[PDB]
Amino acid sequence: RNFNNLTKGLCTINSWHIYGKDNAVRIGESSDVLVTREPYVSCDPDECRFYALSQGTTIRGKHSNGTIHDRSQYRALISWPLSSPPTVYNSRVECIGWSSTSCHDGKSRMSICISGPNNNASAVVWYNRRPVAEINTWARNILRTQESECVCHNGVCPVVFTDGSATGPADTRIYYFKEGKILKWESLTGTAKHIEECSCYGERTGITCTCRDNWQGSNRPVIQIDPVAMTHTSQYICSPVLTDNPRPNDPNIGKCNDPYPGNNNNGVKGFSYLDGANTWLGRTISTASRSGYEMLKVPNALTDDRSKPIQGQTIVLNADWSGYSGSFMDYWAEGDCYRACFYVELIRGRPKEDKVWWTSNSIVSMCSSTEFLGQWNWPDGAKIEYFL
Amino acid sequence: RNFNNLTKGLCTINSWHIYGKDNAVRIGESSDVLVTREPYVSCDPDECRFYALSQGTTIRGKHSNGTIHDRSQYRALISWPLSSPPTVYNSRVECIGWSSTSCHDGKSRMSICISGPNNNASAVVWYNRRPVAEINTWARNILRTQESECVCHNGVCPVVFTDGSATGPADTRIYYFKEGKILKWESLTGTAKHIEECSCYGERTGITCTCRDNWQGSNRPVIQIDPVAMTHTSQYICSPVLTDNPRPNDPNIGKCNDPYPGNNNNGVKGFSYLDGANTWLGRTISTASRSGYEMLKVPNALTDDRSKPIQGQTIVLNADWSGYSGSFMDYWAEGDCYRACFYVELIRGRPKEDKVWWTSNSIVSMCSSTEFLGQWNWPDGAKIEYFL
Amino acid sequence: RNFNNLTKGLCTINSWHIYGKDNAVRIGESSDVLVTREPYVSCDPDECRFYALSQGTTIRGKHSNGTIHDRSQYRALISWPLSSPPTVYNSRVECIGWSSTSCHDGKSRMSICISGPNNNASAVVWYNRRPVAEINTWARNILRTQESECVCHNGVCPVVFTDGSATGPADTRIYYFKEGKILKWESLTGTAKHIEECSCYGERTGITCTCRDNWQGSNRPVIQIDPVAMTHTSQYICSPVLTDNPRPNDPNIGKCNDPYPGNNNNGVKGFSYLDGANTWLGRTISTASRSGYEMLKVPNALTDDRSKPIQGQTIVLNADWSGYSGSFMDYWAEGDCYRACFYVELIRGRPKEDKVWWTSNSIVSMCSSTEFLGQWNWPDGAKIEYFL
Amino acid sequence: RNFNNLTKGLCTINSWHIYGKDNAVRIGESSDVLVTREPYVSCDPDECRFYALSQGTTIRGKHSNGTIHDRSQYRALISWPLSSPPTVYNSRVECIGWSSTSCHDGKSRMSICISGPNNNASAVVWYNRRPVAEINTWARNILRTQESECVCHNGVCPVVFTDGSATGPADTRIYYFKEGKILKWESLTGTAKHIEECSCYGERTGITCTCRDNWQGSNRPVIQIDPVAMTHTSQYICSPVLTDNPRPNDPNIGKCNDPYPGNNNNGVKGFSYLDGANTWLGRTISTASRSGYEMLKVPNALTDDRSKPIQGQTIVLNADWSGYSGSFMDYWAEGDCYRACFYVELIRGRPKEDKVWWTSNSIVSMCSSTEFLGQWNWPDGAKIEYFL
Ligand SMILES: *[C@@H]1O[C@H](CO)[C@@H](O[C@@H]2O[C@H](CO)[C@@H](O[C@@H]3O[C@H](CO[C@H]4O[C@H](CO[C@H]5O[C@H](CO)[C@@H](O)[C@H](O)[C@@H]5O)[C@@H](O)[C@H](O[C@H]5O[C@H](CO)[C@@H](O)[C@H](O)[C@@H]5O)[C@@H]4O)[C@@H](O)[C@H](O[C@H]4O[C@H](CO)[C@@H](O)[C@H](O)[C@@H]4O[C@H]4O[C@H](CO)[C@@H](O)[C@H](O)[C@@H]4O[C@H]4O[C@H](CO)[C@@H](O)[C@H](O)[C@@H]4O)[C@@H]3O)[C@H](O)[C@H]2NC(C)=O)[C@H](O)[C@H]1NC(C)=O
Ligand SMILES: *[C@@H]1O[C@H](CO)[C@@H](O[C@@H]2O[C@H](CO)[C@@H](O[C@@H]3O[C@H](CO[C@H]4O[C@H](CO[C@H]5O[C@H](CO)[C@@H](O)[C@H](O)[C@@H]5O)[C@@H](O)[C@H](O[C@H]5O[C@H](CO)[C@@H](O)[C@H](O)[C@@H]5O)[C@@H]4O)[C@@H](O)[C@H](O[C@H]4O[C@H](CO)[C@@H](O)[C@H](O)[C@@H]4O[C@H]4O[C@H](CO)[C@@H](O)[C@H](O)[C@@H]4O[C@H]4O[C@H](CO)[C@@H](O)[C@H](O)[C@@H]4O)[C@@H]3O)[C@H](O)[C@H]2NC(C)=O)[C@H](O)[C@H]1NC(C)=O
Ligand SMILES: *[C@@H]1O[C@H](CO)[C@@H](O[C@@H]2O[C@H](CO)[C@@H](O[C@@H]3O[C@H](CO[C@H]4O[C@H](CO[C@H]5O[C@H](CO)[C@@H](O)[C@H](O)[C@@H]5O)[C@@H](O)[C@H](O[C@H]5O[C@H](CO)[C@@H](O)[C@H](O)[C@@H]5O)[C@@H]4O)[C@@H](O)[C@H](O[C@H]4O[C@H](CO)[C@@H](O)[C@H](O)[C@@H]4O[C@H]4O[C@H](CO)[C@@H](O)[C@H](O)[C@@H]4O[C@H]4O[C@H](CO)[C@@H](O)[C@H](O)[C@@H]4O)[C@@H]3O)[C@H](O)[C@H]2NC(C)=O)[C@H](O)[C@H]1NC(C)=O
Ligand SMILES: *[C@@H]1O[C@H](CO)[C@@H](O[C@@H]2O[C@H](CO)[C@@H](O[C@@H]3O[C@H](CO[C@H]4O[C@H](CO[C@H]5O[C@H](CO)[C@@H](O)[C@H](O)[C@@H]5O)[C@@H](O)[C@H](O[C@H]5O[C@H](CO)[C@@H](O)[C@H](O)[C@@H]5O)[C@@H]4O)[C@@H](O)[C@H](O[C@H]4O[C@H](CO)[C@@H](O)[C@H](O)[C@@H]4O[C@H]4O[C@H](CO)[C@@H](O)[C@H](O)[C@@H]4O[C@H]4O[C@H](CO)[C@@H](O)[C@H](O)[C@@H]4O)[C@@H]3O)[C@H](O)[C@H]2NC(C)=O)[C@H](O)[C@H]1NC(C)=O
Ligand SMILES: CC(=O)N[C@H]1[C@H]([C@H](O)[C@H](O)CO)OC(C(=O)O)=C[C@@H]1NC(=N)N
Ligand SMILES: CC(=O)N[C@H]1[C@H]([C@H](O)[C@H](O)CO)OC(C(=O)O)=C[C@@H]1NC(=N)N
Ligand SMILES: CC(=O)N[C@H]1[C@H]([C@H](O)[C@H](O)CO)OC(C(=O)O)=C[C@@H]1NC(=N)N
Ligand SMILES: [Ca+2]
Ligand SMILES: [Ca+2]
Ligand SMILES: [Ca+2]
Ligand SMILES: [Ca+2]
Repeated sequence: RNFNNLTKGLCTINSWHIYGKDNAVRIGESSDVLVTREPYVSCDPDECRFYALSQGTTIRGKHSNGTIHDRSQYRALISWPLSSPPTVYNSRVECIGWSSTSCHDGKSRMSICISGPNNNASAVVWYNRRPVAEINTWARNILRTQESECVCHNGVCPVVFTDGSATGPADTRIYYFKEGKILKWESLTGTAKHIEECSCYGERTGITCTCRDNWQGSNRPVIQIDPVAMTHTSQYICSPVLTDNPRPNDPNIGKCNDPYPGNNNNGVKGFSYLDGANTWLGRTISTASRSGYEMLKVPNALTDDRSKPIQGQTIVLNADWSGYSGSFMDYWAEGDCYRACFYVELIRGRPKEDKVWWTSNSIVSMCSSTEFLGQWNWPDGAKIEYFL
Repeated sequence: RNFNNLTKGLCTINSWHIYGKDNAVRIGESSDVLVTREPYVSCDPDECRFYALSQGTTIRGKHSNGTIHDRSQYRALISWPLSSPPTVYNSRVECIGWSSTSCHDGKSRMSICISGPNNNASAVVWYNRRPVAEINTWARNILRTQESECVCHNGVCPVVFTDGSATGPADTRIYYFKEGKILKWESLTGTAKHIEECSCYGERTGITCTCRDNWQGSNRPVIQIDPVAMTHTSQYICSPVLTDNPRPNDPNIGKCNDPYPGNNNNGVKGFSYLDGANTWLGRTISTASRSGYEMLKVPNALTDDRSKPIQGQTIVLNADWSGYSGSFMDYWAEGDCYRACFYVELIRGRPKEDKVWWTSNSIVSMCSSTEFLGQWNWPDGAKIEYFL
Repeated sequence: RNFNNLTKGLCTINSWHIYGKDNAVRIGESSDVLVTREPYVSCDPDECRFYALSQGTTIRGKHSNGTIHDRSQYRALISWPLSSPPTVYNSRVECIGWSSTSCHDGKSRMSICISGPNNNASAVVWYNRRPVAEINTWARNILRTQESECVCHNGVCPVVFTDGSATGPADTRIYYFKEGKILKWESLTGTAKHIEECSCYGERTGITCTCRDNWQGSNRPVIQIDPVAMTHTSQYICSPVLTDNPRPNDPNIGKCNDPYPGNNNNGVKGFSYLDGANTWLGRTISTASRSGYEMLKVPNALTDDRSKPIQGQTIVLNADWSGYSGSFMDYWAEGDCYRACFYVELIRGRPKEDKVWWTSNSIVSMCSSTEFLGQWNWPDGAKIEYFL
Repeated sequence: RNFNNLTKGLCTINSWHIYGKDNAVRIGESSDVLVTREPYVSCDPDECRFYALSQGTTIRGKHSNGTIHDRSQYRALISWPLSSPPTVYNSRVECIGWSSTSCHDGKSRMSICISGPNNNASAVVWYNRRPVAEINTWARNILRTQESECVCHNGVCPVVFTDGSATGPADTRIYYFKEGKILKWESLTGTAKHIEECSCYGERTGITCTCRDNWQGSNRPVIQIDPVAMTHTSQYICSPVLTDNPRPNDPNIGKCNDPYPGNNNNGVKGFSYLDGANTWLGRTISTASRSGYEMLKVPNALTDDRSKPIQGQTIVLNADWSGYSGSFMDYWAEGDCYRACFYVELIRGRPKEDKVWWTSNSIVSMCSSTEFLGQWNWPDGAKIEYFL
């Protein structure tokens, strides 16, 4: 086996087609399905799998009570076969913790989980299913990472971490791993003012990450990483099509180098594909809450502070709950280009649906098509009343 | 690995022997068995598996309520080991959608699922477990396909699609795929007047598909495909042994080039093996409803408008519910001929059994023997009262 | 891979050690464990597995009601990992039917299942997981076979079948298969007067089968098969240590060539290892019912009509229910001799425990040791009251 | 494949990081999780797995009643994927019995299970999943072994057994196996006065086992084994940091060659890593009961009868139940040193929590880091009240 190199451009995105959906909450009403949140998708050279943070209980289990909670000793990164639900019997534990990332370099998979109390957390880096390196908290305030897949080039896999405040300046680092070993780390540079939960993808130009500014911004910060030189820059998506949640209404002029103001101390993990005229942005439909999901074709969104949509696709109706979203691609697929993909976390339960005492999710996932395909909408599909 | 070529004739069919049966509804009374419908069987070079459209819920789950419904966002093509039931824990999702086909070409498997609203549906073509091609609706009226396996020759796998009315002229296309890529498509030609849910098999002569005329005909339309030239013809089974359901009583003269009249706007997926004196037709025993199933040896049924049975075998008693039926063969088995096989869907629940609120099925499957074997009958075997 | 040859003698049997136990009924009180009966054990070159006839329902499922029944359309031969219980999720279906045998020839496994009504049953012979040959009933009276593993030599695998009365002369045939194909069959010859449910093992001398005379005999008939010449002989175990159930008390003179009288029209599947001074016989402890199980060292039991035990080992206490027992060996193990093994079916439920409406079993299995090991006893271990 | 050789030293231990945790009791509240106790961890060259003694019932099953019991016919050594819980559907049975050890030699795994009544127990030694050797009780008083992994060097795998009193002098033997065959055994020599449940690890110096003196000592006995010469010595950990439970308070002078007095006829399985200045000891926090767990860096603990801690890490808070603990390492990991690892059994149910009628456990596991990582605590996490 050889390390994968990022040698192709993105395929032209003219629409999105259904890729996967697990209907986990529907099935878990009467099956041993693990409570999860913060899911993602990641491919190996021979298989693509769903990933998420388990809560160490099933949905019907009495221990599902209180699972709105973010960080406990009972969480772990698990993976399971594409479009199956995360069950007790089919889920593989990658590592123990409450914040994660994972990616395959072409030879083996690296998985990283962070665990610990708020003031003493640590990352353990696994490679080929063995622990290889460990990183202690540097700011003693909830060391945390991407919650979706990392990306590798010629064996080098960059990962973005943040340690420090969720509501002010924090200490973000970009780590460069190879075979789970730390090659290098560097402090965040550039104009992004707050960085959390980066969603990344790679192509011949380099690695692009779209992140969450949890402090002042409702535009999304972007980190662009050169995995060969092991350097990066940062800024914001310039477009006035704002893609954080909650967020103000779309103005006519965005901000390239500072947070767009209006909503403080909140946000959601999200993603984009920034590729000139082939640029597509994801966002919740609601500006107030994690509901609905849409894709919008916004040419040169990264660099054009006046850019507006020229095409779109609804993924989840505004009437339905969404949640986290992130990017992944099958780097090992056939063809001359990388097909852009994404997932949307469909959160059910608390805080929005409080007649149940749990919080979980299901997953829907799409990839791009060069066709102009008809659109459907993709709800979680569970009826909360059945759980009462 | 090499692409499979269709180089053999059919084995002589003198009776049918039991091949597989999953007892899914019996077991699902107290196990996490997925609600399904539209099942089939398909072989890989090293394994044969059951396939069906899941409804994204188990039978005992409260979400089984309403599963008479044909098209929802919670359906997916799943496969699972031969004669096991389709469980949450053993089912592999092939793709997402509510109409499907799947076949192995000798090297890898192609699976096709259609999803979307009635007026904006699309097919996604998967090959070696990756999405490769997409096809948008051309008539904006429930794009739909075979609901049983396709067949390949030297890497070319033809698939029959229909888009348009279920009760009048529609737009049927034959697509020719290789490694999931579209080589060619063509509009239906010949004398078949309405085409749905083709059941196909291959042999040295070419590929033969027996379909459902949902409009005016109670005889079955036939499409014969040359996978090398990538051309086809169509007509009806000439025999007065009528094999659609519901249907009129058998006359003494059938129709080769037009629907045999009596029942409009209905039908069921079915199959036949058309092989001169070795011809066998499948049909429900009832002329009114999906109950019972029998095989009838009808020499030259395809071409002889006077042909009647000379031998038969009851598969499912008239007193027991049947449903869809279709053809498959193990193209990778040893020997000098291809052994004809088929499955029968045994539908339980709605609309016929309305004391439960779900609709599901189990599977029975047979293959041919050159012996003259004794016959049994093969009911689903579940007692509906247990589910109340 | 090469066909296995029987080139070794039996290891010296000085005691029996625990080999496997699945505790299926205990676990099935609260897990999705399939109802079974007629279990056995059989080895592949790389794995040994448990086998049994499923009833197509779990124990806790309502369809377990009535499973005392021997022959239904919902039965199948299943296999599952050694000492695990037969669950819905881990059981592999080998073929469909209500009487079976199975064995590996060194290259692939042959499995045979019989299904059908009493007067029209048929065997389907599977090889490398594909149907290869079929055999129709020859006496139209419950065609039936071993219910434990067959044995192969240089690709030839003999199997004993019976068709006809359970209470008078019947038509027994020995079939010789290779790669699932029928090489030859022959009618029973020799002095055995009634043959059912043969338990077989192989060694350099040939294949030895210990069977059940259901008609007049309480001594066990023996068939000795030469798999090279494809011929056989038959007689009874000469020893007055009688090993059928029910049975008279042990006399001082047994019968070599005729049934030992006292109990008619009943019996149980059992086994022995006939090896001169290394001979061990299995039997229920009770003479009246299927309770208890013991092994007895009876030198030259096959040929000496005065032979009595000189050593023994209790396997299951008389106070505990037993059932069928049969032989198997790991022909692919290391060393200079074949280690004798056996299983005992531990039947729970009806007819002996009629407060439940089901009949199932668990399995215990032992292999021989050249040590003189201490003995324990091995009950099923389930408490019937828990199922009420 | 080649036999593994112990060619490296221990990595420098500066802290411990989370390795695995199965949350078995939490999940088993509503899933088919087997009741277990006496768990451990052991690695193959390509996978690391959890091990334990099943009780042949799930936790929610009615047969969980009475599982405080140590030795029954329904126990077996099972293994299952790292950090998954031991379920009916994912657990592999290694052998049948109520005391065990298991280890991989680089080519295949040896597993040993002891079963039988107190006065007639026997060990069966399995190699590459086949029974190879058997050992009868030599003192007729609960033949018993390590309850955690053994260690191999160049194919030789030493195992410590004890037969005889739990409250006075007993007969301890060290057996040396290769491919499951007995090379040699020897009686215990040295100054250890009572030996049970040895926890072992290997490195270039040889194999080191830390055991339980159940008779008079609250310091732990140590056996040091040379697997090449196949010889051993024994003594106690000299340190006044006492690590058995229950135990007296830590004095200022320990005992090298005799039991440290204060608590008789009790103990718990435990472990240590004895490596000069890199020495770390594990122990329960409570001196009275199996609650809490901590690691303490005690330089030269083995040889220095005045040695005290200079660093530590809490693993489980005193308020939470612990239990057995033992050592394992991934001998097949990359790098120049062996990374020390351990597990802690977290016992729930009886005798400490008697509102339920069962006894089970979950597992937490850690490995060493050369970093000085922040510490968390790792409770079982289940709420007993949910089981009422
Ligand atoms: C079968 O399936 C197919 C395939 O899916 C379906 O076809 C799809 O239909 C959907 C729904 O209509 C389309 O999505 C929308 O796309 C438009 C963009 O396209 C329009 O505008 C383009 C740009 O025009 C501008 O520039 C051109 C330069 O050439 C200039 O000519 C023009 O005058 C103007 O200056 C046009 O080019 C384009 O025309 C083309 O396409 C037409 C078909 O769409 C075709 O008919 C034409 O011939 C031509 O080919 C077209 O006019 C997006 O603007 C739109 O997204 C907005 O609206 C949705 C609600 O629907 C909202 O959720 C979005 O967020 C967004 O609107 C918000 O943001 C805006 C930007 O800031 C803001 O301006 C809005 O006020 C609004 O903001 C508010 O809401 C948000 C969200 O809550 C909030 O954050 C803000 O604060 C604020 O409150 C849709 O994405 C697909 O593109 C289309 N696909 C295809 C291939 O056709 C088909 O319908 C299905 N069939 C059936 C029967 O069902
Ligand atoms: C153990 O197992 C074995 C193996 O399974 C069992 O043996 C099987 O038994 C079954 C049941 O009887 C047989 O199935 C039937 O086969 C007949 C066809 O065979 C008969 O007719 C043949 C043709 O005769 C014609 O041509 C010849 C030319 O040579 C000429 O000589 C003759 O005079 C006539 O012109 C005969 O050749 C054949 O004889 C041979 O076989 C005999 C044994 O079967 C043997 O004894 C002979 O010696 C000789 O070897 C034999 O006479 C099918 O016709 C029949 O199917 C019809 O009937 C069933 C109901 O049973 C029905 O469901 C079918 O749909 C069908 O009838 C409908 O359609 C017809 C065609 O349109 C129509 O005419 C009917 O009126 C009827 O239509 C009505 O119902 C349908 C359905 O609801 C509806 O759609 C219509 O609208 C309308 O309302 C059976 O398939 C097996 O062939 C046979 N197998 C073997 C190997 O023997 C055995 O019984 C078991 N043992 C025990 C103890 O149980
Ligand atoms: C720790 O574990 C170890 C290992 O398991 C335990 O040791 C085992 O203990 C068991 C139980 O005692 C033994 O099983 C019994 O074996 C005897 C056979 O051995 C005895 O007889 C031998 C033959 O003697 C004859 O020939 C010799 C020729 O040399 C001659 O010298 C002698 O005088 C006589 O002519 C002796 O050689 C043998 O001695 C040797 O072994 C002794 C230890 O056993 C040792 O002390 C000596 O020094 C010497 O080394 C010994 O005396 C079997 O006969 C017996 O089986 C019968 O009894 C059981 C009930 O216990 C019954 O279930 C059996 O079916 C059978 O009896 C029925 O059938 C008979 C034959 O037809 C019939 O005659 C009986 O009347 C009876 O029939 C009735 O019941 C049946 C069944 O329901 C029914 O069908 C009939 O119709 C009728 O109603 C046991 O198998 C093991 O051999 C022994 N193993 C070892 C290695 O020692 C140890 O106990 C454990 N420790 C503790 C503390 O628990
Ligand atoms: C984020 O995470 C990090 C990483 O985990 C956290 O940092 C960790 O903090 C914990 C908790 O404090 C530490 O564990 C303790 O370690 C001490 C040992 O270190 C102390 O002592 C060292 C030795 O000093 C002696 O020798 C030196 C020679 O140089 C001499 O200079 C000195 O004067 C003295 O003679 C010191 O070297 C060491 O200093 C170093 O480290 C300091 C930080 O720890 C640092 O500040 C310094 O600058 C320097 O670098 C330090 O002073 C252990 O002693 C202790 O374990 C005892 O106490 C715990 C309870 O906390 C108890 O459970 C243990 O069993 C044990 O005490 C029992 O046994 C003793 C021995 O017999 C006995 O003497 C006691 O009385 C007691 O016995 C009683 O209880 C037991 C148990 O029930 C019973 O059996 C008996 O019978 C009896 O009843 C802890 O293990 C970590 O080492 C530390 N890790 C690191 C890397 O710093 C950090 O806190 C987290 N941050 C936040 C904000 O939460
Ligand atoms: C796409 C779709 O809904 N196909 C239908 C099919 C269809 O309604 C008729 O053929 C008419 O066109 O028949 C029905 C049927 O059971 O008769 C099952 C199919 N259900 C599913 N494939 N899911
Ligand atoms: C085909 C069949 O039904 N075989 C029977 C068998 C049989 O009744 C007797 O041997 C008499 O012929 O005995 C019974 C029995 O438990 O005694 C089990 C078998 N049950 C099953 N194999 N399913
Ligand atoms: C064979 C056996 O029963 N071993 C016991 C062990 C034993 O009782 C003591 O060490 C005294 O000898 O301690 C107990 C214990 O939890 O203290 C667990 C073990 N339970 C099991 N291994 N199953
Ligand atoms: Ca924000
Ligand atoms: Ca019709
Ligand atoms: Ca008898
Ligand atoms: Ca002690």
